Amino acid sequence: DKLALFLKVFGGEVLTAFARTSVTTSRHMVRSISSGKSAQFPVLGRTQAAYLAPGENLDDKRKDIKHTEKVITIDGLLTADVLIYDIEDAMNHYDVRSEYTSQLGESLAMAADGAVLAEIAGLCNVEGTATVIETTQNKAALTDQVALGKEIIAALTKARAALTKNYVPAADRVFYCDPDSYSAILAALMPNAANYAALIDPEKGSIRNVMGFEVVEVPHLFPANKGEGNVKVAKDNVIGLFMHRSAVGTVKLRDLALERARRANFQADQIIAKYAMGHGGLRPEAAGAVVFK
Amino acid sequence: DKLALFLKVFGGEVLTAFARTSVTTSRHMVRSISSGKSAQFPVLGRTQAAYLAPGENLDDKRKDIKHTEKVITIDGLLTADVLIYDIEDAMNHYDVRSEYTSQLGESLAMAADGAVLAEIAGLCNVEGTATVIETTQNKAALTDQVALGKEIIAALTKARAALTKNYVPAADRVFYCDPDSYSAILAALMPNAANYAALIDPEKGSIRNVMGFEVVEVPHLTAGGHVFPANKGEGNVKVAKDNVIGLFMHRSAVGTVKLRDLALERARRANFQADQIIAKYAMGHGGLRPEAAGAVVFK
Amino acid sequence: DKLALFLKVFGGEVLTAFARTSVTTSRHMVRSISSGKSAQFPVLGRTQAAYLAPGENLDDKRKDIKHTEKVITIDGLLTADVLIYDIEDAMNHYDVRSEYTSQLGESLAMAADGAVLAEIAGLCNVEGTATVIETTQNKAALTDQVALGKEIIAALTKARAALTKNYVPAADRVFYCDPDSYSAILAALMPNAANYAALIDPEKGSIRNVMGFEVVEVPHLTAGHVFPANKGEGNVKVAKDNVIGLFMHRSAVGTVKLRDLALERARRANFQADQIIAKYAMGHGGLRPEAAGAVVFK
Repeated sequence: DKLALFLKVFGGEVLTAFARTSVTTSRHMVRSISSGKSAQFPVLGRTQAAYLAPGENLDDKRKDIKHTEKVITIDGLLTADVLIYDIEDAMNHYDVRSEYTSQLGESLAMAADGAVLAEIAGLCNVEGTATVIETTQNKAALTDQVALGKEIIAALTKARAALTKNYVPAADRVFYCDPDSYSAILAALMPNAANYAALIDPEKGSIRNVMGFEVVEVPHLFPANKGEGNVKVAKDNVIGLFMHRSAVGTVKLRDLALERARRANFQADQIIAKYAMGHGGLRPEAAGAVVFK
Repeated sequence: DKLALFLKVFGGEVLTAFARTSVTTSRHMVRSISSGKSAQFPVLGRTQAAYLAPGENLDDKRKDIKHTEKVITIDGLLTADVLIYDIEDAMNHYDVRSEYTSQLGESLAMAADGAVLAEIAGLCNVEGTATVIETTQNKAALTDQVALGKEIIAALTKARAALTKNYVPAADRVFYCDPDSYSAILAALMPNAANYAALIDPEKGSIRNVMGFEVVEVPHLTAGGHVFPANKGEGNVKVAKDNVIGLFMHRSAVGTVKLRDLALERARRANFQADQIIAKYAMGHGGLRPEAAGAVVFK
Repeated sequence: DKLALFLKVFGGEVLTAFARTSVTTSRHMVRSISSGKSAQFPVLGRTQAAYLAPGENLDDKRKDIKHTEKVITIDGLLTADVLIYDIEDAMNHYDVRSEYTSQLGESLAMAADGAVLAEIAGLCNVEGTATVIETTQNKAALTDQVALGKEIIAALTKARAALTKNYVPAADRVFYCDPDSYSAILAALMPNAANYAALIDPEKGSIRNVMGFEVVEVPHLTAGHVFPANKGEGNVKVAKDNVIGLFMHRSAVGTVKLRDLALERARRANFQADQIIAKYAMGHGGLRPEAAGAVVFK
C-alpha cells in the first residue's frame, strides 16, 4: 500500500541518479532483452562505396575479409545495496530521499567505471591487434609537468597512425585517461593562460579532441601487479588505454528492479536492488596504452 | 492590532532579507526537523564491487567498518538581535524600517558563515583526509595582480587532484575565497576587455563554472566554532586561518537541520526606556565525513 | 508484407541517417536529372558591358567574351551497403535496427563529402583560380592552439582579399577545415566567455562567421577520390601533407543525382545471406575554377 507507493518513487530516483552520472551510457553499444540472458552484435569490417561499373558486381573484398562476429551473454549480476533505519522515508520528503538517491547514483557510476575498464584492459595484453605504444623513457628521467604532455601527445598521434594502419573508422574513438597528470596535457598546451574556456566542456566533463580521440578522466589508477611477465597491460605502470566505439559488448535485462525486506540480525530495514545485469565484453582493435618501460 | 500587523509584515521582510547576504542556502546540505532535537546523516557506502558470483553474502569484512551516522543536534538556540528606540512604527516605512531588518539579517547569516567555515577549519586540522597545496613562493613575494592571480590557478590543478583521485561525485561543487583573492584570480582571467560586468553570471548571484568547482567569494572569514588557531602563525596546523585563502569543499561533506521555519517577536524591558526585538532560530551546525578540504599556504 | 513495411520504415528512418551526418549536403549545387543520364552547367565568363551609339555593332566585344562551358558525367553507381543476419525483426525494437542505419549512413555521407572535398582540393593546377596563401613561419615552431591558431586569421585577411578581388557574391560561404584546428580557431576567437549561447548558430552544428566565410571542421580531410598527398611538392603545391586550407564558397561546385536513394534486398544463402542494398547516383566536380585557394606550411 503506502509503502508500495513510497517505493516506486524511490526506484525512479535511483534510475536517474545513475543516468545522470557515469563515464558510460555512451562510449559503447547497449541493448534490451527479455529472458534471453545473451546477446549479439556485429563488429566492423567497415565498408565503402567504390566507383561501380556494371561490368562487375564486386561482392569480393567481402569474401577476402573472413571476419565473423562474436555475440555474447550475461555473466553474473552486478548490483549492491544497503541497510538502513526506516522511519523517515514516508512523509517528510526533500532531505532524506534526496540524500539516499545521490549515494546510489554514485555507486552506480562506480560500478559502470569498474566493468568497462576491466573488459578493455584484459582484452589484449594477451598476445589494435594488441596495444603497446610506450616510449617516454620509464618515468625516471622525467617527473616534471612540462616534461609530461609533450611526449604524451606524440604517443596518441602514433596510435592514430597505427589505427589507419590497422584501419577501423576514426570518429568518436575514446582514450580513457587517468584522473591526474593530464594537468600536464593541460599545462603542456597552454602555459600561463587562465583561458580554461575555449578548450571546452558543457553537458559533460571532457576536453576537446587533442590529437584525435578525446579526453575523459577517471579513477582506477586486470592484473594488479604484473609489470611485464608476458602480458604488458597492467596496474600502476600503465596509462593510456584507448579503445573505440563498438569494440566491446554487454546487454541489459530490463529497465531495473528492486525489493526490500528485513533481517532480524541487523534489524530494522534492508533495501536491495536487483538490477544492472550487464557485464562488459570487448572486441579487438583500438585498445592500446603507454606505460613507462 | 496595528503593531502586530507591522511585526507580521516585518518577519516577511527580513525573512526574504536573510537569504540575500546569506553566503549559502543551497549549494549545501540541510534538513527541516519535525520536533526533533537531533538527527543523523549516513555517509554510507560508496564503493560496490557488485561481483555476485554465488558465494557467501555481504560479509563480515563488510561488517567491519565505520559508516556510522555521526548523529547531530543543535548546539543550543542560535539567534541574535538588536535593540531599538521606536519612532517610525507604522509610518516612515520602506526606508528606515528596512534598516533594522538589515542590521539583523546579515548577522543571522554572518555567524552561519564562519560556522560552515568553522567545520572546514576543524576538518583537517586534527592529527582520505582531503588536503592542501603550498606556495610557489613566500608571502613577501606576493605583490601584484599578475603574480597572485596565476598561482591560484596553478594551485587549482593539484587542488582538483584531491577532488578527483579521491573519487567523489564530480557533478557539483563550490570554492570559497576572499575578495582580496577574488580580485586577484579574476584579474588573472581578463585584465583585458573592460569590466567583470561582461561576465554573464550575476543574475544567479554566482559564478558560472570556472576551471573545476564553482566560485563564491567570501565577505569575512572570521566568526568562531577561530575556534582553530587562527591567531597562531603556525604552531604546526598549516590548515589555519590567515596563513591563506585556500579553503574549499564539496557538497554533503557537512550540513544540519533546523526547527519549523523562522519566527520572532518583541517586547520592552524599560530598565532603559525601550522596546526591543528578538528573533529565534534553531539551525545548529553539523559536521560530517571528511573530504574535499584544504588550502594553499604562504610560507 | 509486414516485414517489407518494416524495412520501408527503416529506410525512412535512415534518410535522417544521411541527413545529420554529412558536412557537405546543402551549401552546394544539386540538380535533379530525370530520365537523362547527365547535365551541364554554364560558367558565364562575365565581361562587363558598355554603351555605344555610333558602332551599332556587338561584334568585337562579342569576340573578347571568353565563354567556356563544361559538363560532368555522372559516374555510374556509387553506393555502400551491408550484410546482416535477420533475427529480432519487428522485435528488439528501436535499438540495433538503428545501428545498421547509422552505420551505412555515416559511411555514405562520409564518402560523398570526401569526394566533394577531393574534387575541390586538387581541383586545380594548370602547370578565384589562383591565390593560395602560404606560411607566416615554419610549422616547426608552432606549439600551442593559439600559436598556429592566431596566424589563421592573419591569413584569412588575404583570404578575404581573394574572396573579393575576384568578384564573387561574398554573401554566403564556408571555410572547410578538419576537427584538429577548430580549437585553435576558437581559442583566440572566443577567449572572452562562454558566449557560446550568445555566440550564434552553434545549435545548427556550425560556427557563426569569422571574417567572412563560416567555420566548419568535420571528418579529417584525408582518404585520400585521390589528391597527391604524399608528394612533398613535385609542383602541384595545393596538395595534402600540408593543411586544411581550402577556401571555397557557396555555389562553387556540385552536381546531380537520380531520384533520392532507393533500396531493396533478398536472400542469398551463400553464407546464410540476407543483405541490404541501398542505391545512389551523385556525381562530381567542375564548375567555376574560381572559388578557392589554400593555406600551407613552409
